[PDB]
Amino acid sequence: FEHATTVPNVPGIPYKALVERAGYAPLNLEITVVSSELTPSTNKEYVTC
Amino acid sequence: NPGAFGDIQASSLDATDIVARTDIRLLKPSVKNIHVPYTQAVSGYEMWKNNSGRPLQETAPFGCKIEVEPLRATNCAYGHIPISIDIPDAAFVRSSE
Amino acid sequence: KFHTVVPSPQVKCCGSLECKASSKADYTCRVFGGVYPFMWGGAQCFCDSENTQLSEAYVEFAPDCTIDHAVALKVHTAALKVGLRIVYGNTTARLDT
Amino acid sequence: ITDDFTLTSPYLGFCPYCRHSAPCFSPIKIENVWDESDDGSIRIQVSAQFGYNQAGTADVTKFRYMSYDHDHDIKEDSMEKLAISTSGPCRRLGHKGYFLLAQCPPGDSVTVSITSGASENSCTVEKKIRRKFVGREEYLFPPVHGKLVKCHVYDHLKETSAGYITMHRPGPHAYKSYLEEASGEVYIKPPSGKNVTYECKCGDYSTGIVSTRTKMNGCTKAKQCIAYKRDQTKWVFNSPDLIRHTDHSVQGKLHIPFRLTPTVCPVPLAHTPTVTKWFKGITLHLTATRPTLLTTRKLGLRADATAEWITG
Amino acid sequence: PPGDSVTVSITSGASENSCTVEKKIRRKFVGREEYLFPPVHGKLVKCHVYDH
Amino acid sequence: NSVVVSVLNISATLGSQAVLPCKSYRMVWTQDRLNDRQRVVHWDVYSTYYGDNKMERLCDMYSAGDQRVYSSYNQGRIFMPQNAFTDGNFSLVIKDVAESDGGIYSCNLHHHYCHLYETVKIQLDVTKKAKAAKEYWDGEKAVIVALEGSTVMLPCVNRNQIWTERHSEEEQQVVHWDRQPPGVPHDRADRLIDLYASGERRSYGPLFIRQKMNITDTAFALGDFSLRISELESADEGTYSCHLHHHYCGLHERRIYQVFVTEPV
Amino acid sequence: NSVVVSVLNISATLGSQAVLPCKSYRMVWTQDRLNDRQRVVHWDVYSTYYGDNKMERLCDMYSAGDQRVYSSYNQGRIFMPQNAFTDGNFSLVIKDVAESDGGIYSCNLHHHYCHLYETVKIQLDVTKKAKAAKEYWDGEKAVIVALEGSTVMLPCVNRNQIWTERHSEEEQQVVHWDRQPPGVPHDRADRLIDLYASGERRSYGPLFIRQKMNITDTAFALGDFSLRISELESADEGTYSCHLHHHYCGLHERRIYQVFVTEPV
Ligand SMILES: *[C@@H]1O[C@H](CO)[C@@H](O)[C@H](O)[C@H]1NC(C)=O
Repeated sequence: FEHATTVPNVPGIPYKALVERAGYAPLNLEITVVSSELTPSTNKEYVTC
Repeated sequence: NPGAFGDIQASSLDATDIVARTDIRLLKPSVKNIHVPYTQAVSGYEMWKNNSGRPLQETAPFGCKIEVEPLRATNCAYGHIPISIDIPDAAFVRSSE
Repeated sequence: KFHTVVPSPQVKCCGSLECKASSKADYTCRVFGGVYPFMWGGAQCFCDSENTQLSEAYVEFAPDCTIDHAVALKVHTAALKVGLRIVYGNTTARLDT
Repeated sequence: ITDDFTLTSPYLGFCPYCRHSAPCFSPIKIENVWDESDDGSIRIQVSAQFGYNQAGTADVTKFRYMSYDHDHDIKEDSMEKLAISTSGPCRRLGHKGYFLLAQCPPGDSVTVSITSGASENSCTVEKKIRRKFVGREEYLFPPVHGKLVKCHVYDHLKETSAGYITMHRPGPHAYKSYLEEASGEVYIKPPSGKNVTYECKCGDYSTGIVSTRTKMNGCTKAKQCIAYKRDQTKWVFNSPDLIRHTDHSVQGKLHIPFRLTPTVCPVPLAHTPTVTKWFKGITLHLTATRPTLLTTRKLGLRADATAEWITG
Repeated sequence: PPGDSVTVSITSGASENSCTVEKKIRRKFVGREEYLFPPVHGKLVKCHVYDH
Repeated sequence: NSVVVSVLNISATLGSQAVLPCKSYRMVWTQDRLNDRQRVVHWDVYSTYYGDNKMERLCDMYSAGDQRVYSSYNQGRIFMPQNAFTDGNFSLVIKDVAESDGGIYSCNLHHHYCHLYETVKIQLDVTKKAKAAKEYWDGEKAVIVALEGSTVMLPCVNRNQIWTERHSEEEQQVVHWDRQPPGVPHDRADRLIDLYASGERRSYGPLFIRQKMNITDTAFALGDFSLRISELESADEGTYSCHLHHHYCGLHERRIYQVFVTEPV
Repeated sequence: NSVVVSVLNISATLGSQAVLPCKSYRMVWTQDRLNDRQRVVHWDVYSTYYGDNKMERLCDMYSAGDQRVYSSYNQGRIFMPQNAFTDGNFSLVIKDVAESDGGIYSCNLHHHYCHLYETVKIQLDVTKKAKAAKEYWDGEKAVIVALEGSTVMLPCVNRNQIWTERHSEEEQQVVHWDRQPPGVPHDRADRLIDLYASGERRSYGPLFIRQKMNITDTAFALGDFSLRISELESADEGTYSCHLHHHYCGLHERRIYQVFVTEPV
């Protein structure tokens, strides 16, 4: 099954949610953003020294 | 995405590490001899090749002449350019002569 | 364009076995019991349909790819280079900026 | 890694086609084919080996030799008795190790046949082969005169610098003639002068080794025992028709012959059209004999891309 | 394979005699897909053939 | 003090050529102008739980380098105390352990310049009940059992002088070929020739014997310090000793050959 | 037909070892699996008018390649007919010539595989008056004088079979060491050994003489086809010939050595 949820951008902040399906016990779902990795695209221009 | 351009992707041409998904499903043995029947979708590279459309060389506005090794255009004309030219004083000639 | 890998299947005779994944890209694996192994040499091994076989496959770029490679490029910040030739006092000078 | 070829031996395969138009086994099994060359050169891979001497022979290199395997043994033969056909006779461009290069007109399937003097064995595989040419016009054959452009073709020189093919030792093999069960009690008759192993499972996984010996086993049923002529000497390739050994360990590599290379190629120069007169326009009396690609586009802001194919 | 006519010829060592007749011969297959050649794996169905 | 690698009796024949094979490709000296001055350690887990059942490297420490985690998750989970690089306690810490995390761990040390590497093996297991959570030592490996998600420690300490920081000036690896004079007991030889890591060679005694005492010009590089003595004379009779010492790597070895001149027969 | 590179009299001594130095580093065979299959030509001007007075490369054609101009201006100014690559007329065209453009031109050919290169020198001058605008030939160079801004042509044609396209299959460079039997005139030798570019060697005659007829195993690669004959016998007496032919480069040469067995003195 597929479930949608919004989470803050932050580490060490577990977020808990449930999924509702008839005849199925609500299933605990824990989501943790372990870390972030912002990697941009860059080009080498020149060097100096 | 099976049956699409860039189905097989790699960081470099000779990269040992690769990632791909093209919907391969195994079939159960169904004959006398030992055999492995495999079913898979058509390769996406030839797919994009068949109906890739016309090349950019026939679509560039202003007739840009595109070269690949720099991936750059040349001999393409559009727009205006303001410029400032500095000329040495010695190059000038007095009106007396 | 890629090529599927069709390695020699694993056969466990009159016993059991379990599937294992592989780091190869787009890998697939699956077991099958009640196999019916035969070959020119004949029934590879013997047990009253108890034997089973594991099959698996993956994909790899074909050698032709070495020269048939197509690269996906992300581009930005177009920069223009202009070559100017300036004549002054019947003297010709050049620049590229 | 190395490039030696005497360390491997040809292996059997299962061709969907045979001389009886039905699937069956043969040493001429073919699994892969490539047609990316601009000239149309075709690379064919076969289970058997040629272009070198028979595996395990005193000499290793012999063009005329044709190594194959049957009746539990490998042997040589003359390569001149080998033919290839897709829609007719095909010409041989070269052969090396497992692979070969040829060039012949298109069709729908590729067949390779060999006559043993008294018997003929043929194996073929379906493949979409269609003639193609470079340039803006799809002509019939390259002309004597025209422009020169870049193209890609498979070199006709044995030396190759592309590709990489694995190579590993073979797995076990099976036979019936090793086991005879005319009487109620089991009987095993391995070929003379050959070490052999045998296995049976009644009661326990009991195996026995015979060095030109007939060793009996307790359990009676014919199905109840198998034999191996294990040699584990000549390496084999990973093919579906073969059986993996328990080790499943790589042992070496080999090069695929006749690598692709760029090279100059010719292309035709079409009959240049005649430019006519038209106010705020142009009428062109285009003349051609074969299909050709025409295109044009406005040089202004609007691309106005136009492309078309012209037959006559 | 199919074609448009069928020819039978015999060479007498020094002379050859050939006779042919036109006929519409087109390859056909059973099932819901007209393939090129029967595959190694697939379903099994009934068909009609001339015994050898 | 060096240690006798091996003692061999050499029946050198008068007039002919004798060879003493004292050499070691481990002793090979780096050819490039930048001799390696760095060493590496790393941790790698081989968990058969994975269907891929491959070995994956958790992290690695580079001498005088910066801690770098191979993946994006082991940061925080994996703790490798930087100061421990001096202590040599190359231990590993896991914050939370999952059923897919248990398996086989290996702590490995590699050094290009000294060409010395080591590996130590450990086992990790996880159980839902802490009752069975108890370490044990198998002699060839150690098995760890701990509750899921519980912090666990895996020790990897070698307590070796080479693997701990020592910015000692790179003393040239001394090599000495010294021959005991005729009728002289061992350990009383006079240096026939001396070889330095820099490539300079100090010759002792006559020059003609040194020329006939052929030694490959790249011995300091290749490490082929084997001594080839030609046109054997009675003066050359006596035991030979090949001593090698590397201060930076701390190696010290000696090879003794009982070289006695024997007349042709 | 080969050409006698040189004839030398060899006073081979019986029992000793003789050396025939037939070899050429030009004949060296490429080691990499991808033997070079391309050739290059280029034009370069050395105009002392520039204060920098350096040589600058106008353009270069690569076999089976695409025309590429080093700078952004020579395009249009420099015209190198593509078809001329087959014709070999590697001429250059200037649309307009400036006072700073006149100087010294050089047309150069380089080929890595054959290791053959050539250079031809020309002079260009510009004058305001067309009266003095006239070419002349100095034997060692040609001088061009033309009006400023006038289109000018500089010819560079070699008319050589090697430098014109020939997609001939790469025949192995045949090398033959053939010895004239004792008391036999030249050109009547029987091949003692044959060497192919692929590295395969065909031996003829006894195997012991071939083993003593030491030839470096990398001769096909290094090109050191020099023949070292050891334990000379009276049978080995006779003239030796070292023939080399390269079909792709078209080279054909032979070296003759008058090898006569002489008793020790
Ligand atoms: C079978 O192999 C064993 C093991 O080396 C050997 O002793 C025996 O002679 C062999 N018998 C044969 C090859 O017939």
